[PDB]
Amino acid sequence: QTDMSRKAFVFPKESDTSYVSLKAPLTKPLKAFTVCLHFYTELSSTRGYSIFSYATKRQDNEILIFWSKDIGYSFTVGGSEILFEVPEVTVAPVHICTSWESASGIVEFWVDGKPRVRKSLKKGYTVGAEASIILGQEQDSFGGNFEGSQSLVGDIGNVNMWDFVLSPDEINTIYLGGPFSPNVLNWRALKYEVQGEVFTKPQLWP
Amino acid sequence: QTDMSRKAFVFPKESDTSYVSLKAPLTKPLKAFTVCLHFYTELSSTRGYSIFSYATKRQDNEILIFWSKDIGYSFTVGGSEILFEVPEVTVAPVHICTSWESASGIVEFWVDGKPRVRKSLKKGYTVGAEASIILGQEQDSFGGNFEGSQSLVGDIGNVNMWDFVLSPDEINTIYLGGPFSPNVLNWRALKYEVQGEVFTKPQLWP
Amino acid sequence: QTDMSRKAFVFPKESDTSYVSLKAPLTKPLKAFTVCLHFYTELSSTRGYSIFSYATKRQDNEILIFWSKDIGYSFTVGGSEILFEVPEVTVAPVHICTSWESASGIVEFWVDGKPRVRKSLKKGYTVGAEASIILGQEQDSFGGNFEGSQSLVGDIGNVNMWDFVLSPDEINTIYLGGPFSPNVLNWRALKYEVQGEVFTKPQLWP
Amino acid sequence: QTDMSRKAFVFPKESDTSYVSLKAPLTKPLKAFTVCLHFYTELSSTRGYSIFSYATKRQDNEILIFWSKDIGYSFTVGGSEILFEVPEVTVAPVHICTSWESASGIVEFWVDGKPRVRKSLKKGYTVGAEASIILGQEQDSFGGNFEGSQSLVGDIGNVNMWDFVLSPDEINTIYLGGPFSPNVLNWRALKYEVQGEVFTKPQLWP
Amino acid sequence: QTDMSRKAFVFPKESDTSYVSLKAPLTKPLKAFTVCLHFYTELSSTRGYSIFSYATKRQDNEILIFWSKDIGYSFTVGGSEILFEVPEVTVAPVHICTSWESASGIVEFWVDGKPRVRKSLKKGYTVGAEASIILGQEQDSFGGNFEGSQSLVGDIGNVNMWDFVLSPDEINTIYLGGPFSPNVLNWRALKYEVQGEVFTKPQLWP
Amino acid sequence: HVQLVESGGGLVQAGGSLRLSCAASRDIFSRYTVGWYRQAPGKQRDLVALITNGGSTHYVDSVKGRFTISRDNAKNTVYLQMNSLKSEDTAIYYCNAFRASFDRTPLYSWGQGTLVTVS
Amino acid sequence: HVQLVESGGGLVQAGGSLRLSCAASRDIFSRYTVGWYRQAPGKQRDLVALITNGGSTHYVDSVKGRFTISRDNAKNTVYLQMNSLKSEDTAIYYCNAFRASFDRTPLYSWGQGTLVTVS
Amino acid sequence: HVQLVESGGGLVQAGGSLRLSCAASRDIFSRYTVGWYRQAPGKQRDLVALITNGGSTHYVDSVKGRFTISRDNAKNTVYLQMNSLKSEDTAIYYCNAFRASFDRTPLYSWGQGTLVTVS
Amino acid sequence: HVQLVESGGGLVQAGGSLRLSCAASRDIFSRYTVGWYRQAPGKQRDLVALITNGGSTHYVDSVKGRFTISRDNAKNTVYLQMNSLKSEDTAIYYCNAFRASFDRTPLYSWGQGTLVTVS
Amino acid sequence: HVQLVESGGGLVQAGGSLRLSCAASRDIFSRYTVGWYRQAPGKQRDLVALITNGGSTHYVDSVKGRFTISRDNAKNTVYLQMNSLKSEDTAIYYCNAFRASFDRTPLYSWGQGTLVTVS
Repeated sequence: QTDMSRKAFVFPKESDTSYVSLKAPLTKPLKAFTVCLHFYTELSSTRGYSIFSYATKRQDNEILIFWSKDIGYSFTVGGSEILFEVPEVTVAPVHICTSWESASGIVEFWVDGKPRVRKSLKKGYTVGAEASIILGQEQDSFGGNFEGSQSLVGDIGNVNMWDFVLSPDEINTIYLGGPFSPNVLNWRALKYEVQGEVFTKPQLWP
Repeated sequence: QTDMSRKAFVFPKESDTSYVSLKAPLTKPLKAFTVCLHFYTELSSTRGYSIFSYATKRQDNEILIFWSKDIGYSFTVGGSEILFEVPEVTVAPVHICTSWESASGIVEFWVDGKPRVRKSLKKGYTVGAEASIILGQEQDSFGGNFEGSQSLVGDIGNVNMWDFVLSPDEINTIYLGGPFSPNVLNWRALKYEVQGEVFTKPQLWP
Repeated sequence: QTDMSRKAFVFPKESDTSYVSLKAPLTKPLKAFTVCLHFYTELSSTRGYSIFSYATKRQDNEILIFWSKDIGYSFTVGGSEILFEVPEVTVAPVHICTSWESASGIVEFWVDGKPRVRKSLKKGYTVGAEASIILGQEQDSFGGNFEGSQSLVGDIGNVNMWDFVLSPDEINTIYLGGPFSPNVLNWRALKYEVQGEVFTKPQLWP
Repeated sequence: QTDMSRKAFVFPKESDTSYVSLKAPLTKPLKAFTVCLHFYTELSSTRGYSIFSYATKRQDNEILIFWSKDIGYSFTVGGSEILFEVPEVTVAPVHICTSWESASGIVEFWVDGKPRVRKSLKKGYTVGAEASIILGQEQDSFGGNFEGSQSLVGDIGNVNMWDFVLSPDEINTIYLGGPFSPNVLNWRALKYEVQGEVFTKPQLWP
Repeated sequence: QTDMSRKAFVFPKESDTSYVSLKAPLTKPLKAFTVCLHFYTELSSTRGYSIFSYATKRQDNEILIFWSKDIGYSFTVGGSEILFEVPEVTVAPVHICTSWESASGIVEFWVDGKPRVRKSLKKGYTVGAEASIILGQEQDSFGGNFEGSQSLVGDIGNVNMWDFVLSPDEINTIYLGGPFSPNVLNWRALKYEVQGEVFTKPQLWP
Repeated sequence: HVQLVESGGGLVQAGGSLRLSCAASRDIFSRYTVGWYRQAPGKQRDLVALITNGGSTHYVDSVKGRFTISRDNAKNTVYLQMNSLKSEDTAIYYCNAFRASFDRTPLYSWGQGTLVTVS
Repeated sequence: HVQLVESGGGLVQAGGSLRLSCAASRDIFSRYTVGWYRQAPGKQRDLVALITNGGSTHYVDSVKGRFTISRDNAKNTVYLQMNSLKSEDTAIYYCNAFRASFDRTPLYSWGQGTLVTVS
Repeated sequence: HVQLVESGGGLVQAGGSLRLSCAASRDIFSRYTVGWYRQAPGKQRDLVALITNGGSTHYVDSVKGRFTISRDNAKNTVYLQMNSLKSEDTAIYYCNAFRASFDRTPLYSWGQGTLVTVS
Repeated sequence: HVQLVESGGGLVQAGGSLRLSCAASRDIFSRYTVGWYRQAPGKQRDLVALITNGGSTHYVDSVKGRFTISRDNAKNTVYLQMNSLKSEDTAIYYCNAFRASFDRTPLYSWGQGTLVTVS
Repeated sequence: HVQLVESGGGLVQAGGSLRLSCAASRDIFSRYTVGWYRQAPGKQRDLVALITNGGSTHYVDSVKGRFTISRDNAKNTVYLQMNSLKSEDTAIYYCNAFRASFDRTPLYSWGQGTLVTVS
């Protein structure tokens, strides 16, 4: 249990080994959640990458934010997947926030502090509590089957998970860096382990 | 009668069922009005959508703001229709305000807080008091004949209707979120009912 | 004599009838002047329009600001005419200010609060005191011979005329909306009459 | 000796007659100098123009800032010439500042308050004290041989000359309009005479 | 030992002679470092240039920031080299900061105060303490073998070297010009000698 | 029975002007947002331009400024002035009347069109 | 056994509309992010468009607005409405089903495609 | 009787310079905003450039910098210097005189033009 | 003696994928910033792409996303995956090894190249 | 008598490098802002590039980065390195010497030029 505030996970090599298994006390399968994270990578104009990965023994990509190469942010829940069109991707750190829910399938994918229009996904679906959250790898199994092409080779931090859809003002505040209580997983109270050549050093973004 | 401030209607699926019938105490056929609403959707670059719909037993689109696909905002009054050219539509929430009047046919279509040049429409025409205001559907009848292609699949809120053309400073204030008295229909004092898969949750836009 | 502050002339139809004859107490033929006006129209990308018209029994376009279609603002004095290149015309209200003089033929055509480079025009020429100032029509005679194609179909206001070239700081202030004394014609102390379908209602621009 | 603060020289016609001979008390041939001037013209997209001219009985363009048509600002010292690439020239007043020196040949050509990278010119060269500084004409002799094509047809002011290279903060201040002591020639303490149709009236730029 | 604050090294000619050997008290081979420098040149659109050079008796480009012509900033450590893509290079002074380290090979190449995504380089490598740091020349040996084509012909300053990777807030502060302690080499406490036609005069950038 | 009038066509040298007519039986175009389509040979049934019921009009980028469509409510004879007719413009122009502005694709009443030859 | 249904093709005059079908054995497309590729003669196996499992869709710049791909989860018959078919569009369209949206290149199950002739 | 002088034309190798003349009977061009049109073969009567009564001038994007039109009020002989004449420029240039700057389309007095051959 | 391996070429239908090999004697590419040049017939010795010693890579605008060059330090066999091979790509690709990234023009060791035919 | 040296030309495969010479009698180019013009067949006398007296240089958009002109003040032999010579570049290059940078059009002393063939 380490506080990662003002620090980010160093992802500098494309590989199937670089990753970080983020532990979470989550026990009840999530009927609603929100992952916020400030990441930064220049692979946006070279290939896609797993921005954030969440697996289950049933679903390898139970919750996964990925850079659809040449199309923006593909966010997936429970295998099913939706896509947020990024008209132009800039070389600059970006703070994403996706807020899928299991009733209305609603996803407030706040990007760089700005909102992406809510779109249905996996409506009335329960996210498996047991998870092998990982970064840098689109896991095709529970923390396994990693691919460099699908890997993040930049850096990422502020990874916070809530069991509830944060209010838009709350998401704004997460962007502003104010306090929060990410019950499911919290960057400032983050339990995790590192595998491969992933380091960890002070986050670039403000 | 529910206050929808800081909340928006969740429109996440293209369908002819998703809609919200907004009740209004309006009794005298409107010789002048103004609808302001902050909506957000990415269909702007995929197809058109009914941003706001207002029907009568005589006219199905008695008052209707729609996204003319590849041409901006088509605003219609009493069947007749005018079009505001949007040179480029950005993925971002926008606050529209149209102000048709029955004497000069004038329409101050304030968009994103900025004005669209006044243009005549339906001059000397009375808007039917009885209405089946709906969102997400270009109704070809009184609250009926909905089409997914003509449907809004984003979200919308701050839907306020006045029986008078608000002063431009007043419209600015509506954009700023200050207080107002939308006699005809008021988001903060909104009477309505929901049909289809439309949810309602905290509005994304500031 | 009506104060038009916070109000603009409603020009919503292309026609040879819509116009407003603005009276002026001007008696001495103007050896120097400055007209400032905040107008707004989207015909910039459809055709030209008479932004401001000033006729004499000798010259139909004694002083006339017009939208040269696809080239910006053609400003004319005493029949002779000069042209300010607008590289790109935006859909947004603009505050123009032209300052022709009868000694150096100088014209400070301040646009949207920014200056257009001084250029000679009609040097050593006297503008006829008697005038049939009109808006919405390029008059080919003294308040006559109007053409829809040459007509303004947006709206315009803050029309102020001075008998002297205002200092650039003064022009800035006119843009800021501060006080001024437009002796020749003053929007806040405007004498005029309306013909055609021109209305008058609160100005859109700030 | 007139103070030209808040005033600019009216250059409204292309001609070989319009010019202004600016006197200067300079007596020692300048081993270092800096000319700052806020000018404005739209010939940038029609042809080149003499932004500032400085002649000697030996060199006609002893010091000359000129608009290289389609390439930006050609600045010349002692006949030799260097060129600052303007990627795009905007219709807007610009404040130039060039700072050639006779030891390192260095030229801090501050433009619009921003710097142009120092580049050598005429290294170890003395600028003739006697001068026939003129504006609006690329003089091919000592105040003679003017050409309309090489002439400035906009306006210019704040023309200040120092015998030393001003510190970059000093140049910033000149842009800000603060006080200064242009020993060689000073707009606020300017000795000059006017020939041709050049007028002089309040400067457009702030 | 001279303080170069508010001063920059004048690089005005392309040549193999213009350079500045910057002394450094560095004695232990650097396992981690950070060079920050505010430079400015317009060769970005004509050819590449050695922004900063650091040689060793074993490696000629032990640490070298260079303008990859048409591709941005090539930063090299210990011979090995990585490249930061500059989508568009503007004519304007830029403050670069690269932060290679010998454990994670991490490089926080802060540019113009903004970060470039960390990327591995020379992992687990020691930078030779003995150095012949030079500017304006991609040295193919220890302070020798200079090439004009690979030379910087603009100007550069604020050259500071630290033996540790500065925190991102620290790098921001270096951009802001606040105080710092560049142990390895410090612009404000800079020991150096100049060869060729390099001058030194007040830095253009703020 | 609608029989959108298709006339005001013919041969014109390139970049000229030609007035295309669009008359409507009864007053139908009042509710229709009428539009000109260019069915050029080997080309699509693409709309050269369109005009709203109120009077506002739009022209496709390829026709920006090229033509001007206006609503002649006096006789339902919406007029289209073609200026600067480039060769591409050479085509048969179908003046159709769909009902509202959003639904460009629907056409309902169909006519015969008017030829245009840009020489 | 997957045998992506390739039908709804044929000859259409340029800029028309044609409904391409994409039926799936069982419910497979539920997990697949299915996509239409244009294997035009002498051309590549490039994706004209694609649609995510959730329902969101993307169309390549060359096809922006040209077509609309929707997921028919009722029978796995994802539909593709082609509008304004320009000549380039003339090609054989391979309706393939890869699994997730990021991995466009993989195709797994392969079909036969449907011809399209823009006249 | 107006008879706009059309002279200063001929054959010039591409990218050269040629001075086109535009003389006016009496002083008419004083009130006219005179303009050069390029009536290239198979092409339109499009204005290469124009100049206002006061003296300001505009040149179409295709001619930006290519030519420079100036008003010779001494004899009504407005001059047009053509520089960098590309092949497209090859055409007959009609120097016409309409009255004000907004009304480009009207021409009133018509002339004969001057040939231009860019080789 | 350097003899940059030029292999992994051949015939591929347009928009396909092909793996070009670039093996180095000893470990030379470690210091070289190796790059792929397209010496298309009648075309230049232009670099399709390049990769830095550290691992970062760049691809020319014409090849943006088209191909992906990676450094195979295991055997000096830097690999180049070509995807979406358009016809232009058809050429002989010279895999050369210059020393640093700034000096693209120098090549030092020269090889033989590998053919590529985009059909 | 000026006789701008025109040499360093010939045949080069496209995208290659060739050094064009520009020697001046006496020291004339010191005051001249010398410039390379491309008088391609059927093309104009357009300047490929130019260099100021001080040393600064500009290259036309079509030649951006393509070539590099430098002033050889040692013998008045201003040099022009042509890199990446595309076919368009194939032309006769006239190395002329006008006096100042603003007056590109004037040429004063004229030479003979050097051929360039991009194969």
